[PDB]
Amino acid sequence: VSVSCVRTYRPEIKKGSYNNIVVHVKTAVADNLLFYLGSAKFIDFLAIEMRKGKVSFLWDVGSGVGRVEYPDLTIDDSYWYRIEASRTGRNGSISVRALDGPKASMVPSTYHSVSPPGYTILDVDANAMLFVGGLTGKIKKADAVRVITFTGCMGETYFDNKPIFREKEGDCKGCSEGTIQFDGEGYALVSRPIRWYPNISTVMFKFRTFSSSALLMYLATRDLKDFMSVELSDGHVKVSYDLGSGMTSVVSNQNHNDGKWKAFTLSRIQKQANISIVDIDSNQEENVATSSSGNNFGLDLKADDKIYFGGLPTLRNLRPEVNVKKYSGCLKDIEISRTPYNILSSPDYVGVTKGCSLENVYTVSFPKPGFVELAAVSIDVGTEINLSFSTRNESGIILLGSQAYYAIFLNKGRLEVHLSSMRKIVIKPEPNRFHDGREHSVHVERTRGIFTVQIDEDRRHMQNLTEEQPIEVKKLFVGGAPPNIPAFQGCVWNLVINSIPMDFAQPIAFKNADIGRCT
Ligand SMILES: *[C@@H]1O[C@H](CO)[C@@H](O)[C@H](O)[C@H]1NC(C)=O
Ligand SMILES: *[C@@H]1O[C@H](CO)[C@@H](O)[C@H](O)[C@H]1NC(C)=O
Ligand SMILES: *[C@@H]1O[C@H](CO)[C@@H](O)[C@H](O)[C@H]1NC(C)=O
Ligand SMILES: *[C@@H]1O[C@H](CO)[C@@H](O)[C@H](O)[C@H]1NC(C)=O
Ligand SMILES: [Ca+2]
Ligand SMILES: [Ca+2]
Ligand SMILES: [Ca+2]
Repeated sequence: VSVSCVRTYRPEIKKGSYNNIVVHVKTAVADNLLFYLGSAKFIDFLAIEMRKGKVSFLWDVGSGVGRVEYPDLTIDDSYWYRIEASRTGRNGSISVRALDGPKASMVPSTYHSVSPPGYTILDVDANAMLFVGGLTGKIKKADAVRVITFTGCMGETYFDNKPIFREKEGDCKGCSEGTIQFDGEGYALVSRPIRWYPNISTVMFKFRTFSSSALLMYLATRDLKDFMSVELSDGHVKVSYDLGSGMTSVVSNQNHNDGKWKAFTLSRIQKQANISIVDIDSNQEENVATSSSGNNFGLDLKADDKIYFGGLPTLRNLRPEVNVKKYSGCLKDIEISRTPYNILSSPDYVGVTKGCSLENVYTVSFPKPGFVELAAVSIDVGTEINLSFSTRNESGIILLGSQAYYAIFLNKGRLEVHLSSMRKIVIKPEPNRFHDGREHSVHVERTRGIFTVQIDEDRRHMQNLTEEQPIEVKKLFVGGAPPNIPAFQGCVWNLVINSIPMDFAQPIAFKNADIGRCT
């Protein structure tokens, strides 16, 4: 990038019969001198310029001027363009490619023209001069060139298939995948795209989750007559919509909450709709189609109606057939009505984190004081408990069941373990703390008349428990639980009780649980 100032260079011509010049330009001015090559001894010259917004390549190899203009485009709208011209004897070509903008999707063509018959070599003396974006008074421009200034910014210049200041006159100077993760406590909105066309819908976004019941997307009119939703149902992707004449809904044959990225695509044309789910790695694709009932053809979403993702806020009204359960999982490449959206650019979303981190369903982590409720499990004679944790908060409950109860918890550095129906063990760390942010594995085994605990293979403590009746509880928790000791903060994983691995795929409840990884 270079604004304002003229940049002169001394070219190196390899083939006198061939020329190739590449320039990147960006301006709002209709007339400019983009490239120029000439010398003091010869009239010969090369030049790339614009007239009324059109790029023209002109030259004179000693027998008269040759000019070829690119008609397909006009480049004075401030987008970046790649202008490439070349010469073969008296034959010149011009080609323009827009790097961005509404023209960037065009297919760059190539027009040719020729200079008068005769000479064919680009003559130049020793002190040749190649100017970029303007002209220096050290050389007299060819009459054919009418404007010698340049208002804008120039890009990488290539001359004779090689990159390119001998003299710098003037004061020179330079010039949305949106991957997100929801953890069951957020939502996000997107205003309706102006490109929204009522009788044709187009929805795309990639998702990756372990959730079986969630809301992925929902939109509706103020009256609820017309709406559309995309949710997870038992792991399957389910689509529902009503255009005002009657609702319909399809559920995929396969479930897609395997932790892998999936590509979702909906295409509705009036009452008909094609849903497509693709496992991005294996490239396998599923296809399910459905049709709304009646005569209405449009999803008449209005100017002020919002489109939500991952969850919803509290709404006065809400379509009765949709599962609004907050979504836990990642999202990205959201596109609606041909319009891309980046939730992170949104100003009113809640409980969303940039990126994606989903490792397994046996790991959980708490950012803020939170908890995860698991199905009750009682400790009987012969029972074991194995888990791993890593917090930096001396005081925090790690495990807990519900008179009777059991618990593994850090206490001002100490790691208590309680059993009752009340005996308990308390290990004081030595040579290293527990809430030291690094891995730590606990082991607890209640046998006859005794119970044991052992952290990261050290002194397996012991304690009496002359009872045989199994200590049963009503609820089981990881991280903490609803009600006086501080909250737990770090992550717990690979929880095993009575030989059964305890996953967090779908907890009975939770609050501020970043299930799936150790943040
Ligand atoms: C100039 O070159 C192009 C391609 O190399 C060719 O299509 C065109 O006919 C040439 N001009 C003429 C007529 O010599
Ligand atoms: C659905 O897909 C079929 C091809 O599988 C196509 O012919 C039809 O036009 C599509 N209709 C839509 C986009 O609803
Ligand atoms: C969209 O569908 C409606 C029926 O719901 C129809 O009356 C209307 O003409 C369609 N829009 C157009 C003009 O394509
Ligand atoms: C727990 O640790 C976090 C940092 O991991 C800290 O911000 C917070 O204040 C701590 N909470 C308590 C109860 O000390
Ligand atoms: Ca010549
Ligand atoms: Ca309607
Ligand atoms: Ca309608």
